[PDB]
Amino acid sequence: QLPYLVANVVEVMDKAAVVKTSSRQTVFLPMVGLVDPDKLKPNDLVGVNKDSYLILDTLPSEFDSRVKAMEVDEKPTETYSDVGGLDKQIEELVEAIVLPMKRADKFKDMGIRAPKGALMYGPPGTGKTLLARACAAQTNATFLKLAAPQLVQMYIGEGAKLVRDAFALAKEKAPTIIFIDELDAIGTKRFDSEKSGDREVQRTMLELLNQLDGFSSDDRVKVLAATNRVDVLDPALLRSGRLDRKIEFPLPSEDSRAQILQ
Amino acid sequence: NDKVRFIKDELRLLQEPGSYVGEVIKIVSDKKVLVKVQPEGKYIVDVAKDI
Amino acid sequence: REMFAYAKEHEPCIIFMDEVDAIGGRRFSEGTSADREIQRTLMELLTQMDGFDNLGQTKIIMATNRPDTLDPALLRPGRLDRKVEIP
Amino acid sequence: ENDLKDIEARIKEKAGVKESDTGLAPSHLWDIMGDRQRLGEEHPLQVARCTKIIKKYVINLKQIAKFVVGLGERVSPTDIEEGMRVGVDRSKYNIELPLPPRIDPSVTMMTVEEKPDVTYSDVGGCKDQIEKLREVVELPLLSPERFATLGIDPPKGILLYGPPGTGKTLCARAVANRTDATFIRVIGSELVQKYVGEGARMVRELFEMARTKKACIIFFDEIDAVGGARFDDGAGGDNEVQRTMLELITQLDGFDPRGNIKVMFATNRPNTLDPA
Amino acid sequence: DTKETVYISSIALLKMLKHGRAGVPMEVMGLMLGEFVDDYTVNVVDVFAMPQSGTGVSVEAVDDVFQAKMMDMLKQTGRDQMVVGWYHSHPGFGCWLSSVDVNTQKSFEQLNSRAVAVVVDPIQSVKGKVVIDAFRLIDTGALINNQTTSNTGLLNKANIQALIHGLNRHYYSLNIDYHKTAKETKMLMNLHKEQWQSGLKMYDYEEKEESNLAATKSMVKIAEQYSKRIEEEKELTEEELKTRYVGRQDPKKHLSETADETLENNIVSVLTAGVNSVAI
Amino acid sequence: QIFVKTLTGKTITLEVESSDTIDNVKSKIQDKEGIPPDQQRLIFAGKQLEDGRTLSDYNIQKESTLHLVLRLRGG
Amino acid sequence: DKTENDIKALQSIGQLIGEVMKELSEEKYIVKASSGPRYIVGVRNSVDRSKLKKGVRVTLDITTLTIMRILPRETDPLVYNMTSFEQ
Amino acid sequence: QEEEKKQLEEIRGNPLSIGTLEEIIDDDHAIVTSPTMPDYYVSILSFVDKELLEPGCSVLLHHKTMSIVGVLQDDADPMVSVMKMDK
Ligand SMILES: Nc1ncnc2c1ncn2[C@@H]1O[C@H](COP(=O)(O)OP(=O)(O)OP(=O)(O)O)[C@@H](O)[C@H]1O
Ligand SMILES: Nc1ncnc2c1ncn2[C@@H]1O[C@H](COP(=O)(O)OP(=O)(O)OP(=O)(O)O)[C@@H](O)[C@H]1O
Repeated sequence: QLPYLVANVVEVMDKAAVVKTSSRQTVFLPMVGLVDPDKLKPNDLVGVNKDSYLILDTLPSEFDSRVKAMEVDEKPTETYSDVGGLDKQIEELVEAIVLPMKRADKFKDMGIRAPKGALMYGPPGTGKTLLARACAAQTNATFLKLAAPQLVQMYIGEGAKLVRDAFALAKEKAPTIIFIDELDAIGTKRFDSEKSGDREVQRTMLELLNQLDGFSSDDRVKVLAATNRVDVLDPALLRSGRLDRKIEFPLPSEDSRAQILQ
Repeated sequence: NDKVRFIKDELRLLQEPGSYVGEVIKIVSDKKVLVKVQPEGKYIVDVAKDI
Repeated sequence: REMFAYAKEHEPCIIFMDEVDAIGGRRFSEGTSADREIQRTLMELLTQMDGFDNLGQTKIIMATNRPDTLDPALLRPGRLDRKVEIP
Repeated sequence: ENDLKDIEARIKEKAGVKESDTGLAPSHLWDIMGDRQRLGEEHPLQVARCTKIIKKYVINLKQIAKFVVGLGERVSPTDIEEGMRVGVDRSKYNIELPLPPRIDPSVTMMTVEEKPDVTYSDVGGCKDQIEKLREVVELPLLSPERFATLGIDPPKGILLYGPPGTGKTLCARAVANRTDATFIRVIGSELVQKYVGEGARMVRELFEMARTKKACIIFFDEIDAVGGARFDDGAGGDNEVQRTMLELITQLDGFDPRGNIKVMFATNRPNTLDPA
Repeated sequence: DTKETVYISSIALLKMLKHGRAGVPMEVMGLMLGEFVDDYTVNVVDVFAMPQSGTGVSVEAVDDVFQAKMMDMLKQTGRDQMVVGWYHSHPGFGCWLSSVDVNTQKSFEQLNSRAVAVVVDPIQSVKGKVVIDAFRLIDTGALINNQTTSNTGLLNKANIQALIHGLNRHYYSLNIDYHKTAKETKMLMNLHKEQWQSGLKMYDYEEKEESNLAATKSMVKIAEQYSKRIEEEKELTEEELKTRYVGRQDPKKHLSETADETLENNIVSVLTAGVNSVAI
Repeated sequence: QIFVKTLTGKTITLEVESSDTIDNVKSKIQDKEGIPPDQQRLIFAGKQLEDGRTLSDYNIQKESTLHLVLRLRGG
Repeated sequence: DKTENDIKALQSIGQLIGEVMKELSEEKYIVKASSGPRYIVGVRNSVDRSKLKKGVRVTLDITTLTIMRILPRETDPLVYNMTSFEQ
Repeated sequence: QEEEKKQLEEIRGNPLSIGTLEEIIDDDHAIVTSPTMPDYYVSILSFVDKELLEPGCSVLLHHKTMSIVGVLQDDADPMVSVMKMDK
């Protein structure tokens, strides 16, 4: 029948079946040879009955409206001539982004350990969010956005599913770019506790990491981020491989002051 | 006989249902009060013959 | 415990396990019954390693950066007896 | 003397009790249409909102419980789309009815509708500072033909700071009188609820309704509560309120959800609040 | 229109439970066979099952022929007779009917004006208090137009919408009985007949003495506190000779309950031996 | 005319001919037994009478035998 | 044979998962489900009461709550993996 | 006392649950939120002073089915009702 629900697999004994349904109701389950069990893998969601939890029909990964929304037009209209100073930082940046999007052979012939993303630290007002309004324009690719607190939500499985969607959505629709504006929220440190509110926050971060270390430098995503702070956030993000290349956006020198006003 | 009465009375009503607990907020006009079940929300009620 | 039983019947064998400073959590920072995971997860560690008898077919290694942050409620006296810095 | 209380409460055991809730005198005979309206084709529904319409009709309940369902007489293909609030049976979960997006009460408890009385002629003769104030607020809404043609994009945000007793809130209740557009009286007490990531939800909806409307402006007050500084402590019990304000600053300056909405603040501690 | 016994054949019932329980949690529905009588004994004979899509709360009959292809397959043996009613099941929820039940029941009655529904609730149906019940709808048309005869017997005090709704539209709720005969009760009780070996099996002793000089150990401690419990017992009231001593393990009984017992199971152990001795 | 039986074993007989529309036939039991045909299921020898292939392609002779069936739903 | 296989499975409805605290008798054990409570249960004939001890993972029905089957080796190869050539 | 009070308890059950409402529609169609249950789409019985109620209010819900039946004056909080003077 039609009224049925969704679940997520975790294992296969030995045919066999196990699930973690959405209602927080695990089931061990004798073998369903209904669907070909070799036609699926763990975390591959499936339909399932309401009373006799058994696999009934697979189904796709349908993303949430609060994520598709973050797909973007090219409403940004800000050329690199609209920005002053920072000929370096933009020069350093684009040697991580479009060339791996287009001209990665100079890496791939060498096959060097490639970079995955970026970071733009420094104080308020050096042109952080602006520059991402620019790079989304000039490049002929898509682009994405999410403030960090747009992730955190009340319910105890509201966030992690959100983030596994985006990166998965970005492996789809590829090649893509990610923007995380105020990473200072989630990325602080380990706030050790057993309370609800202390866990559901960080457990998002634990997904973000596994998402970064899940793909490779072959599929053509390229993430970045931003912050007003670096003496506050967790170095696990800064570990070699995840977010390695950095940018110390300074204050502007006095020559740069002449450009900005003009 | 009064022995077998008890155990046959007692056993009759361990089959009986549970019984909740709660606290009073105020009293509505008559034969009507309100309660909050101390973990959960509100439930207007009626009362019995005695009280 | 499964990580040891599996390790037992495949004797001899070595263990390695990093980020070991995570078992502490609260480390009974308040003694509330909400961190039972952060407490017991140290317990089952200790009770099991005491069960080896130290015969010579199973040994264990651990590591971190902050041994001054370690939990010497155990793992100091006779369990992780030999401490070894590195240059 | 100790007999009075025996007699006094003896009255309490004489009258009884009395209470009401609601009712009506003239249309006293309501109760012929009720029962016929009750069991008919006016069952209740149990709301949700869709996520996908596969060529069936996945849903997600408020509480985390996701189904995949079909219809009765409601139109399947056409009227519905993604997103909206809906109607679902209580027994076997078919779709029957749409309904619009959510509009939280609180923000509509937060809009002002009746206009106060003061004016800039009732203020205490701080004649200059008002001129820096209104030049932000109303002239870019009444006489933009000056700011634009000469070539200046006006500002869209003020802040007020002075010692107390000085009339920071006065001049702000005033301008609502001379608004020529809406106004908001944000109650800072509703942004600090004790469920994580919630207050921030109230922030962004506060603006989704704004830019829906045309030319809204906003009056915070005592943002020293919310716009406090930041720090790192493994206790950090102000951890949560930091996550709220970030719903604000990311929303004020990034990727322009803003059109013409202005902002207004107030303080007695303008040093502590975060530079951002 | 009262005093209507509903006899049931014991071959019918236990088939109603088994298929009525094997499908648990999802509910289940089948049919009854029997025969009306003048007014009173609407008996029942035998039942069976229509195929069906069962849920925890709802079900229908998928196929519309397996009940028709089988009666015509039965009369070759003629082990039963025609149809008289239909049952269904509410697995843990109580015994009553619903707006779906009446819509289908309302067909049977106008089809045949004494047909019957039956309701069962196997989960709470323990080895004692079964809760089965049956029902015949009314004519509320005949109600607004607006019966006992010198006996009524039994009424319910539970199942709310079988107790406040159970009359205004549900049914003239109606008792049941059982046709337990001698010809079958003989073949019925043939389970508990233990065995002809099952009364001279002098089982092992290595628990016996381990119970004997274990039991006396458990006698004294209750005795010598009953030795305490007779100190004077005339203290401060006649009720104070009673209510200062709650019944928290009243001692004198507790020894007698084992005094007789250890006597009663040992006297068999000794007697059984000497009888077994003369097996040879 | 025609015969019709039941699951109870009762018989009803109708006055019809080879020109019969199932939407009209289904109304006939409603004429007599008072059944909405949604609760109906007619049979001819294992072949459920589909409402489309009207009886002209079913060899419904005179004095033929049918079987009526009621739908079953509960909850 | 396929279309006849699947129906042979659909009747075999699902189960529920738990874990043990301790043991009391072959007629009564204790469990701890994966959704909170700490039921008391019995046990079926087939499974060896020997293997049932503390720590084990367990499966049982939904209504009667009687334990039948066990699944060990809570595999998670992302967690650990052997190095046999290290021998 | 003969007709009014004889009818209300006929349709108002003995338990009348309590909740709130996030939004309303004319013609006896409305909404509820509440802790124990999820939201609902609900009708009205038209003797509540229908042009009274507002968002954030509190309500009197029939139990078997949900239905907005009446509304209370304040139901503000207990402790505020303590601090007042009676003596
Ligand atoms: N180097 C620059 N070139 C051009 N404009 C600049 C530059 N630096 C600052 N600006 C101006 O400042 C604004 C952009 O500031 P920016 O995006 O750096 O804020 P931010 O540091 O991102 O704030 P936060 O870090 O809190 O998000 C723009 O309005 C822009 O006109
Ligand atoms: N310039 C003024 N002319 C006339 N009255 C004034 C003036 N300034 C302050 N007041 C008086 O003070 C009150 C408001 O003072 P003000 O707006 O400074 O409060 P506030 O600074 O918002 O208080 P807080 O600092 O606690 O937020 C008014 O009710 C008014 O009576």
